[PDB]
Amino acid sequence: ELDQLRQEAEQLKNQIRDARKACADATLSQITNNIDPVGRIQMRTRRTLRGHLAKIYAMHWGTDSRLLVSASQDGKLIIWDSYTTNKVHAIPLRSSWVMTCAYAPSGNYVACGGLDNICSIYNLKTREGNVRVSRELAGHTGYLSCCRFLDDNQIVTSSGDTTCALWDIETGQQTTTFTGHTGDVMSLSLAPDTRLFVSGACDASAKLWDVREGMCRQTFTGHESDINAICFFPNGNAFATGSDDATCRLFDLRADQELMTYSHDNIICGITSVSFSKSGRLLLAGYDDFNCNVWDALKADRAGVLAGHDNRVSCLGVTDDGMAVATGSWDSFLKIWN
Amino acid sequence: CNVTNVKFQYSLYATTYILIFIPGLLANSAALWVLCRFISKKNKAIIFMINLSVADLAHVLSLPLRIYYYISHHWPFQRALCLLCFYLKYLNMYASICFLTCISLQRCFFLLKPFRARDWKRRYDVGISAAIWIVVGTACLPFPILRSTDLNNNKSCFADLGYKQMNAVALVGMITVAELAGFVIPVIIIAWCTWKTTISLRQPPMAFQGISERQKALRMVFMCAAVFFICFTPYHINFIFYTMVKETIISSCPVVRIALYFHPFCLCLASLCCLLDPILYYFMASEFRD
Amino acid sequence: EDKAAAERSKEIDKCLSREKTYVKRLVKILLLGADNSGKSTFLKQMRIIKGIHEYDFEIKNVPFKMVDVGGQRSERKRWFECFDSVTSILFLVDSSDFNRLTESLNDFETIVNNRVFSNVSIILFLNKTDLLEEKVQIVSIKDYFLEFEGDPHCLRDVQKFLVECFRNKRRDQQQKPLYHHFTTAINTENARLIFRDVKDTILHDNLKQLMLQ
Amino acid sequence: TASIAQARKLVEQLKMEANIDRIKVSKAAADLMAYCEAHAKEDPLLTPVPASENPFR
Amino acid sequence: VQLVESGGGLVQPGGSRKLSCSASGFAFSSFGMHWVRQAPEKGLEWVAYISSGSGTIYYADTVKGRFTISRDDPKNTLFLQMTSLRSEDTAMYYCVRSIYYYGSSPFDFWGQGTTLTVSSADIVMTQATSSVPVTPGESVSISCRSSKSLLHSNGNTYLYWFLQRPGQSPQLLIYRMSNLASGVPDRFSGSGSGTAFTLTISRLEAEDVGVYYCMQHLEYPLTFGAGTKLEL
Ligand SMILES: CCCCCCCCCCCCCCCCCC(=O)OC[C@@H](O)COP(=O)(O)OC[C@H](N)C(=O)O
Repeated sequence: ELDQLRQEAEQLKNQIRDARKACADATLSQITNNIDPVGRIQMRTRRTLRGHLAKIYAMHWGTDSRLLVSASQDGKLIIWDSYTTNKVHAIPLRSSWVMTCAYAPSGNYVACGGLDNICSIYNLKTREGNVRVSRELAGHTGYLSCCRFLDDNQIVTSSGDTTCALWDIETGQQTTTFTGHTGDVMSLSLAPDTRLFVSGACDASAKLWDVREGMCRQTFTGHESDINAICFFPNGNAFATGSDDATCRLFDLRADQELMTYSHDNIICGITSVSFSKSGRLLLAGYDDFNCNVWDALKADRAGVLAGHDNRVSCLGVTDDGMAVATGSWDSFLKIWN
Repeated sequence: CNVTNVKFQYSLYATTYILIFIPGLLANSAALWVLCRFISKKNKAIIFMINLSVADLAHVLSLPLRIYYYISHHWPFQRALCLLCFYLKYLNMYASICFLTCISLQRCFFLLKPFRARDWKRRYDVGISAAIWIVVGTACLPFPILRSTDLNNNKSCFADLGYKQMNAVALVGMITVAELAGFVIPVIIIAWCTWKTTISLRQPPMAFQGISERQKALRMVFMCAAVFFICFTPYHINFIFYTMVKETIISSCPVVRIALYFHPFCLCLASLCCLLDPILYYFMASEFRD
Repeated sequence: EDKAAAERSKEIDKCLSREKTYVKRLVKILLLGADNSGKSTFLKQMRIIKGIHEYDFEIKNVPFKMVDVGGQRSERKRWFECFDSVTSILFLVDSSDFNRLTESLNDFETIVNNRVFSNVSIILFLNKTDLLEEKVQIVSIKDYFLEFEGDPHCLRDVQKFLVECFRNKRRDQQQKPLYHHFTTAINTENARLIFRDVKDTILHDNLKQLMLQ
Repeated sequence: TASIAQARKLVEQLKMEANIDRIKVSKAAADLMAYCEAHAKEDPLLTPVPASENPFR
Repeated sequence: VQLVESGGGLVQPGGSRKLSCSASGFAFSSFGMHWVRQAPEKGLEWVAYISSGSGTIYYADTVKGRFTISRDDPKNTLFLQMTSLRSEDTAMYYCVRSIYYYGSSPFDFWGQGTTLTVSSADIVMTQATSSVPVTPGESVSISCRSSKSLLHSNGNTYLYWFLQRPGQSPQLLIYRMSNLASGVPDRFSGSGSGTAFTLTISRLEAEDVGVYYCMQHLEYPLTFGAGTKLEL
């Protein structure tokens, strides 16, 4: 009964630990000793985008590398043109408590969500010349923490109730559900080829999910506190986590264990966001000490600092062509670096 | 009449200016540096204080040529410099008075009307600051214009320039306008604001025992008002008689003796503001020392 | 040329700068309380108008917004506590049911001792005030707290004991004033009390931003 | 018997995770290093472009 | 979406007239509006422009000082007040819709127009021909030329292609020299380079005959081409 199953679970955990131990024949901290350092990286602000009336909580770059969308605590979305700094759209929401954004790959729709347990989908191309709500998805129990499009027809969301869901937009019903976490889920990230995804959920644990089959495949552990950010390495077989104990880490999906940790003794504050550069050589991280750090992914050293915001950096993103960086903070400004 | 030997005034001015000079520079420069780092917070009042410090700083930088002259007794420069320094000192003194008045009025209004005071913007303060600067600058021109003297004595400067002869009616009208727009109105405003702040800072009770903070605030308000009054009253009460006597209007010997004896001490007393105000306004508060 | 994009952007800025004036007058208050604290009756007797509920009203030409978190508040997570722009927190706590005081105390010392609410004052409404009187004249309050010193059948002693027991839970008392009141069914003066406490909070903030101490 | 179902679910999940084909760390190291080396020329934020082709300057 | 015009008819020399236009089915206060004109047997000619928020107003060279454009948003109405009429003002007048932001499609809906009868440093654009006989199932091309280069330093080429069928208002085919409009079948194409442009129609079908026009939108005033007719 219960005791035999528990014993078998313990035996399998011992097997997993032994299999992970037996594969550690080398490390990046030694193999990467033949890599020339990237040197000192220096960046300057090109544009400053003004107009939000409160804290900024999310952003997402478009797929043409020119338009972007952001959401604020006063309950608004703004769609910006960044080459000229012109505002293209300003969308007012139904409730001021918003926490996430997404921008569709084709450019026809956007989405948002928050403490109302509902995900709203807006249509940007109508014959009447306005923006109207196309769909409202309801059925979650906790608040909404992240949302990412797959195409014009399907979406995937994560909640603060230990669940994730894949939805078909046309009918509005949950096509599949993913369960297994114990605490609230903070963030998820999609694969480049759009077949799998990863999520981190306040257990200091991360899980890898298959979209269509609907089960968890791998589980990674090692942090000491909540995981607040996650993203994929460009070729889709690695990912990086940022947590609330002032530490980032790198995981590989095939070796099933950790490779490097990124942390320095002068940081005593947690992470808010991570992202990679186009070739995978730089890792950008945002902190609660008002600055952003640019790390060398392979040697685990500090290559640069971005400073100029006066409050916490909460949002951070890199374009699809790789020619700019955008940061958003609690002082209600967006900045573009290049 | 029997004019006494007025010679001690040179050493008095020299020693007083030497004593005022160094600590005033140090305090005002450090205070300006400190104030330029609190502009990042939500605070908006700080604007006025900035201007105040600037005035006082340019006051204490106007002393060194006086210290040179009062001990050297020779002016190996041109007359434009003499008139320029002579003008700068008084411009700065009156700008300081105006900004103290504005500080008191703002300090009253944020305590009398706590809700409405959330719709005040910095650009209005910048407008008022620029208007005050311009009006005082264009008002202090008769100080160098009317003392355009010593055309045959190139060695004479600040202390012992002559006096151009003026009509009695025009002179008395100008002096009364100066007296009204320089002393009476700021005194009335500061008295009224002090009263209205003391009424609405100690009277209202509260459940949380925070009487100590209210009492400390009342002490700071009262002490600022007292320092203003004591520093700036005697000079403005003796200036009128001194100027009338120096213009040959008054001929009674005893008042001439008293005025000529008293004036230098009044000047030295009024010149202490550029040292007292930085200490009194922002070297007692708790929140700037970081 | 197609530079009408710039003119369109200027038109959008003209509306943002209009709403910025209204977003600087509104006063937000976060409402918390127990399950049996008469919360529904308290709010429904003020004549005002599931995720988050919001209520709007006006006192003396000042707009107040009351934010009600209906049972989601049990979350012990920082990211959920994104209510740090509020002017104050308003607790409704019962005192007539002597067996429910420990729960309210444990809730109170859990909320007040949090960091994120360091800049917000706290109001405490001891509720119904009359069933407590009936209990005192029939049963003694010593049967539950073996810490009271005084007359077990005097209402005043009970009131001071409860108020001091609540005030003893907080630390760093001088950060922001803590107010308390006794209300039964008044419903008509509650606006006066909340208005006065918020006004005193703003006055203390002004005495500090203006460098008066 | 909810506890029985929970235990069986946990056992099945651990059995699924235990039977995963793994590789050595060195091969992952070589793969990541090779990908980074291959695409180094097209990375603008690491090898800044002249201002003539810079859309932001 | 619908725009309906009123005010036409017969007028004596001199005098005055006022034309009005009523919009229904869209957000009238976010669009800019044009008045365009067509002589009885000639091509199209542009008349006036009013912007959103009433900030900018443009007139043609031969109408300034006599014509006035105005709008009313709480009733969705547009007015053209026109005075001191000549014999050269006899024409058919259309009202046109246009919205500008990054990636939009101007000139994409025309009204039905009204008839009014009365008792240089500009860019020049030239059509190749006045008529081209065609047969169904063929592939045909049209071309037009300009006196300046329409390519700007930001990368856009401002050439527009419209088609007018017998008895109907014009319709947008191509905007900014390469892009298709909504609802237009993908058998139309257009390309070219500075000072030479060509439109290609593949597999001609019925109800695809009429007149084709090319227009520029680089600087005001906007000017039209002479017109190419296809006969089946
Ligand atoms: C809005 C408001 C504004 C205000 C305005 C006001 C008006 C005025 C107005 C003005 C009027 C005119 C008059 C003139 C008089 C002059 C006097 C003077 O100078 O002073 C005094 C004294 O000085 C003298 O001399 P010792 O003594 O020598 O001394 C010198 C000196 N201390 C130095 O050192 O420098």
